[PDB]
Amino acid sequence: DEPWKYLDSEEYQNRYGSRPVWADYRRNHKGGIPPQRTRKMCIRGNKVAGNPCPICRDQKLHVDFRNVKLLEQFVCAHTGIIFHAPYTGVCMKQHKKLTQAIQKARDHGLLRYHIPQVEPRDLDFSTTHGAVSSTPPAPTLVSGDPWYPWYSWKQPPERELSRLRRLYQGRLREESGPPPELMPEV
Amino acid sequence: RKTRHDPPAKSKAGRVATPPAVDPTEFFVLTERYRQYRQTVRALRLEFMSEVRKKLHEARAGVQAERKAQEDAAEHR
Amino acid sequence: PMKGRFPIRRTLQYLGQGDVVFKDSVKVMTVNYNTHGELGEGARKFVFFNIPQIQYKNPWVQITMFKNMTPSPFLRFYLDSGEQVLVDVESKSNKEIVEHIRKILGKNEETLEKEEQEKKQLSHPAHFGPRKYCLRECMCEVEGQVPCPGLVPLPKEMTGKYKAALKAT
Amino acid sequence: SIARSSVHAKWVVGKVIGTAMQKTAKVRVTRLVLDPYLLKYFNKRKTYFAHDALQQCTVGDIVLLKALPVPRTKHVKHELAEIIFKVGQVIDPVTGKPCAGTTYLESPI
Amino acid sequence: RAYRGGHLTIRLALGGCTNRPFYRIVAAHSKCPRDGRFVEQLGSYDPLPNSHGEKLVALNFDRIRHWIGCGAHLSKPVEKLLGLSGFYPLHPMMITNAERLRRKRAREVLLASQKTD
Amino acid sequence: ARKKVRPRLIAELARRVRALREQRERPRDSQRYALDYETMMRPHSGNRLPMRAWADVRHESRLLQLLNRLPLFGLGRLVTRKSWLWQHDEPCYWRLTRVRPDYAAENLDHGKAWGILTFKGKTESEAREIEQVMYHDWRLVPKHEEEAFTXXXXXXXDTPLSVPYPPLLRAMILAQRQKYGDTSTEEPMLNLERARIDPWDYPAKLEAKTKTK
Amino acid sequence: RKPTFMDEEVQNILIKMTGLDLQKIFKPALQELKPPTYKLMTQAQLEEATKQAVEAAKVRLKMPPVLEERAPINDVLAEDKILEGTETAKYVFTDISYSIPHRERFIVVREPSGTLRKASWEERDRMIQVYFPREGRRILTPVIFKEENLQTMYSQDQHVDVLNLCVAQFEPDSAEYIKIHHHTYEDIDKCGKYDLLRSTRHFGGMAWYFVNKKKIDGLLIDQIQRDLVSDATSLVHLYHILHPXXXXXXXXXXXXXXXXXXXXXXXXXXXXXXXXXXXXXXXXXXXXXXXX
RNA sequence: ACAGGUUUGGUCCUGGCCUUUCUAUUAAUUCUUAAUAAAAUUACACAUGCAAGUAUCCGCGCCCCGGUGAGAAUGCCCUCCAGAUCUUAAAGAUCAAAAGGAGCAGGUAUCAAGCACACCUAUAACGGUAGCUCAUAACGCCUUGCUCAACCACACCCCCACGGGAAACAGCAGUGAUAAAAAUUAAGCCAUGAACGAAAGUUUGACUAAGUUAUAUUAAUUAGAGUUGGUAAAUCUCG
Ligand SMILES: [Mg+2]
Ligand SMILES: [Mg+2]
Ligand SMILES: [Mg+2]
Ligand SMILES: [Mg+2]
Ligand SMILES: [Mg+2]
Ligand SMILES: [Mg+2]
Ligand SMILES: [Mg+2]
Ligand SMILES: [Mg+2]
Ligand SMILES: [Mg+2]
Ligand SMILES: [Mg+2]
Ligand SMILES: [Mg+2]
Ligand SMILES: [Mg+2]
Ligand SMILES: [Mg+2]
Ligand SMILES: [Mg+2]
Ligand SMILES: [Mg+2]
Ligand SMILES: [Mg+2]
Ligand SMILES: [Mg+2]
Ligand SMILES: [Mg+2]
Ligand SMILES: [Mg+2]
Ligand SMILES: [Mg+2]
Ligand SMILES: [Mg+2]
Ligand SMILES: [Mg+2]
Ligand SMILES: [Mg+2]
Ligand SMILES: [Mg+2]
Ligand SMILES: [Zn+2]
Ligand SMILES: [Zn+2]
Repeated sequence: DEPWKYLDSEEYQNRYGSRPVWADYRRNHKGGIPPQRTRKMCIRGNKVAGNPCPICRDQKLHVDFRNVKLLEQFVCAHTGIIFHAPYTGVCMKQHKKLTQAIQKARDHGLLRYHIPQVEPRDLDFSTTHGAVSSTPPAPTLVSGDPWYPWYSWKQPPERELSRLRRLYQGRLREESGPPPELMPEV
Repeated sequence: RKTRHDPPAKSKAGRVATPPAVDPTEFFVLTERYRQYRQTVRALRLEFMSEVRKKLHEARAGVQAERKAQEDAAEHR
Repeated sequence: PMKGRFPIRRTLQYLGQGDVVFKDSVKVMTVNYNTHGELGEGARKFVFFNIPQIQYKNPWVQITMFKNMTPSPFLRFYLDSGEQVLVDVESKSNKEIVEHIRKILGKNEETLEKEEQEKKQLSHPAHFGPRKYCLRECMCEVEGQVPCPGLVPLPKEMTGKYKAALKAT
Repeated sequence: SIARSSVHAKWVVGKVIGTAMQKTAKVRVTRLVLDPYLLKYFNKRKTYFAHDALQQCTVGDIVLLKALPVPRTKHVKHELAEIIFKVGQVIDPVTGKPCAGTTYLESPI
Repeated sequence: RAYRGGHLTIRLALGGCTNRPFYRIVAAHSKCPRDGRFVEQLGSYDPLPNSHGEKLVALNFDRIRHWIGCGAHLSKPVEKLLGLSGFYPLHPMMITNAERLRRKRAREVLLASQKTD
Repeated sequence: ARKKVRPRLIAELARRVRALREQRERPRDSQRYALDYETMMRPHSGNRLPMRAWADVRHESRLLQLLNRLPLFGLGRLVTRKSWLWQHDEPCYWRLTRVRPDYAAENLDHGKAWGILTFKGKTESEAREIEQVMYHDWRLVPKHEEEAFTXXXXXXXDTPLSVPYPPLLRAMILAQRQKYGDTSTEEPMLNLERARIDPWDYPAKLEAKTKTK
Repeated sequence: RKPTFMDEEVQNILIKMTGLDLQKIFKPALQELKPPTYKLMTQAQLEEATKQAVEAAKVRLKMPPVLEERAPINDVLAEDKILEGTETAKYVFTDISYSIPHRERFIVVREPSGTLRKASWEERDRMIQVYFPREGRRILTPVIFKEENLQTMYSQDQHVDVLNLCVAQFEPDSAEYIKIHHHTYEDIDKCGKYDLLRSTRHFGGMAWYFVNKKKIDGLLIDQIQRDLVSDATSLVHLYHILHPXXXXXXXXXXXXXXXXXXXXXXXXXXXXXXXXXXXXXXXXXXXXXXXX
């Protein structure tokens, strides 16, 4: 997995020179204009297909977030944006893996990207406001009161309840409703 | 959905809603809860109504509106 | 564009760039200009360059032009009140006419800036809609939230049919 | 204060095309329109009938139409307000003198 | 379109990618479809708890109350929402579901200790 | 130009044809509300009455059966509904002004009557039209008891007129007075004064929409 | 007394300390390029253009506000234990109303504990970041602020970038803001890299954190080595403004003061390494007698 | 378009046709599994089961969703709002019919004239003028949903439904006939939305979760199809 090595090798330096990877690679296609996105994968199982990408024709190359020397040559130097596969000629799989790679690269800052000057979020910052500063907690809180009388369950007059049964007499389902106060269970 | 002029199903015709069962505690509790609730919310509503009243008539008839009117008139002249 | 002798004025850029906006009172504008004289010279330019700027920015204001009726060139303005403005343009420079009009029935820069801000406040960051009106859409997108199954398939647990087959058994 | 007309026409100016009706003037209006392909401004014309008390409009007059608050007919929504240039007799708004074309008939002094 | 009647109503439209529901609080006509036309959008609600374990709810309190002051009706889940926030008093049915759930939890404690015995 | 020209004549015809026929087809309430008891079926409407409504229908009679034992129909005799009884201990009585019986050639049991009100002791002095004359929960009081019913009217002071604005809202008002520069620590009071709703048993006045000019 | 960053003295002294480098101020950026625009100008037009440049550069150069830390805000607006038994995960209620200043927004929570709690500061911010998305900000904290990534970015001498990252990502009164800004200052100090942030808008933070850490060493050394006397002058001036009563201040002031006397008396009265100052303050001095 | 092939013995020039890119149906050849979106030949005819109920009466709801694109150059955009409903201490709010018009709006001029398409009297339904539209396309004919956080139109046909043919799935599933065109006669109101309810709540073929299909993307467990003179990647031996 150790990235830096193969980019400084004499084998690599021999093969690719100081030109980027993919320089000499050329993608064969049906006409003057290549299909708008390259092949899905150039590797399925043990089989390497046709004339392989820059990246996967050479197995000793490793796509990571670590090697900046490999990921550099897939990003536009001046524009700092990546190339779409056809510019380069990499396969879709290695191109998605390359985008995701450059991301974690820039998230660990191993790479450069452009960082703009942003002003502060707020214009005038006053911590003073009542949303920020803790309010005068409710007169209802101080007492330990429910915020309203109806949060509290009140056992009703026996008159109202028996007249209520008197209303619904055939359909009444009557089972005691005192609300046990503490929740937890197995 | 169905329409006015679509016929009702046969299996539907003789079937009339059979009411749900009631509990005394639960019920009277709920009637009160809702009574107080709706009371409160109905108060709030009038507060918001008043709010929009204010915003509106203070936007149309506000001293700044007539200020603009007069200022602009004079400017024009 | 190729044809035309000052084709730059058949641009969109040339149209947006002209600055006069009209007050809400202006309805009609009447340009009376003259063909032959040295003292007409400015007025003509105004018709040839600036009239198509003006109009663009005020598509609801009729702008009419008469030739060689009156021996001296002028503008007229018909406001909502029945106020008739009369702007004498004679030895004036084209630029001078423009700026003079801007003075008389203009809009203060602050007015315009205010209005554009009052329209820009109409599209609110926090809403969710189609890409046309809003920015964000499903809240598939926003970071901490749940990824929407198109991109990232969901836990066996959270699927409907998992719950169904679990409640059945 | 309500007197209105739902029509955008509220004030226009047009030529006077024809006199053929009683106390009603046929007036052609012309506005500039931007042809989107060419990006150019051309003269689109539209005719408006208008109403006249005096029946004062000769053909060829440059006339100021004011929108009428309540429409008379399907085809009459306007009232002639003022005659801007009576034809063949034109008095210069600037100097208030009688004129033909480039020439004053009675000059200053 | 033109309707016979109905009221301005504040409710939950459902945008969702299916098994991942999400809602847009919306000021609408009762007689328009759920996901269709509305007057104005008010807030959103995200049911599914996020990375931090939270259910996000945005509301424009100023506008919400601008419409209630115009007499919009609230759907019951918009009232559950407004309840929790404390912009509105807690909804009665909430409390009842509380009592119900507590009673069932007590009954199930007793079932647990009657099965253990 | 946008120009669309087309006559529609039968657009009007049907309008007139229905309207006219409608008033000839206008069902008299005799045949309309008439009920089949062994079924609980409305012959005219084809509707089958609710399940909480069976018993009351079977055991008691509608207002204009017992308004028809009357010598005079304009009796100032107070009428009371069974449900109003069972819900409220304080007397709900409903008294008559103008009665129009619509004549079932058979039992003369239907009609539109117009009363005055007192609901659970709170008195309402103006004549309305009676709503729901149609239902069997109606009962009539004899002349001797009406003196026992009117005197049970009492008066008591109502529950609190003030309230604590809900937690977030109060928070916001407080924040706005503290940011505006009024530091008064006076609690956030709310008036329940105008919040009065009648109990759902209060019969809804049906005439039209009231216009305040 | 009342010294602070936004005082006119501290401001004008920190603007002069910072410096205008139109090459570092306006530098090639990585954005998609456009073809360059050309026009022919007079000497006059080029001068006016130059001043125009300098004016606009100032706005680019404006200092990011420094502020003290915020305290945690813990307040409960209400409690109903009845709700607690619902055992649902946390609810977060934000207000989005376009008129409001984001410190005046109301952000609230209901936990499974059946209580109404106000949002914490970090919480509050990531909320506003959700519904009022502002560029550069991640709603979940970006990895790069771990110590490893920090050191990696320092190695690459990118420090302007880090300090530009925190301005956007966090809030100026936050905890993390302060941790990262200050730790980053420590790095430029131990590496003597001070001239990095020189024409940057970040210079004000350099000056302040150090005057208040009372290590003026590297900046004075560097200033004298860079052949800038006036900056070391206004800097000691600053240590005197943020430390009015001390031996060094009142003595090396009221005795007498100017370039030589105040810089060398504050080189003797600030002892961190006074040997460094005294060395370099000799060298510059010597390099004058050869040049004049 | 970054263009490429193709007129002639050859050379330019002019000038079509075609290739090369992307999407969608349908077909042929192949085909492993998930997940997500989408699902459609047919305003042809329809077996059967369902798609509105609620509710102490009365009332309220009952093409609203949902379906379709048949019709109509329809219409977009912009004025102005009757009415219906909701809230309410009488004025707000949401839909918004009719009626309008700055401007924009399918083809065709081998459709060039249309044939009363105007106004004036406020007299109070009569009289008086002789007009109006139109080559800046009137009046025709032909084809057609759309400018899409939605809007327009239809609801068995006779534009309109009194009346007449005649007995209506262009609701969900299904089915004959037709067409190159093939989803379950499937489970739930558990979430949302809707209707009623004072309320618990009830109903909802909307919708939710499924089921079927390589129709499109994503992931892998899956290997096959087409090509190989040139444009245009790529060939040996036979017949
Ligand atoms: Mg030839
Ligand atoms: Mg040849
Ligand atoms: Mg030849
Ligand atoms: Mg060919
Ligand atoms: Mg197929
Ligand atoms: Mg539809
Ligand atoms: Mg449709
Ligand atoms: Mg068609
Ligand atoms: Mg047609
Ligand atoms: Mg046409
Ligand atoms: Mg309308
Ligand atoms: Mg022909
Ligand atoms: Mg006549
Ligand atoms: Mg029909
Ligand atoms: Mg019929
Ligand atoms: Mg049909
Ligand atoms: Mg079907
Ligand atoms: Mg039907
Ligand atoms: Mg078939
Ligand atoms: Mg198909
Ligand atoms: Mg079903
Ligand atoms: Mg599905
Ligand atoms: Mg596929
Ligand atoms: Mg196989
Ligand atoms: Zn590859
Ligand atoms: Zn999504």
